[PDB]
Amino acid sequence: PAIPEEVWNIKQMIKLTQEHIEALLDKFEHNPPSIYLEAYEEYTSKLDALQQREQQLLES
Repeated sequence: PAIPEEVWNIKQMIKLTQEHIEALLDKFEHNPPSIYLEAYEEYTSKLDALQQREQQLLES
């Protein structure tokens, strides 16, 4: 309708990504493995990707 359904779907992916990021952080503890830190960077990047796609859809 007025709001593209894709905005709502991105908002859902954003929340799943934040939850995933929180689960990642919930497994940090002294010298945490590079594989965790790299995943953290991957999902924060994915978060920035979703947010730009959303702000770009919001040219209403």
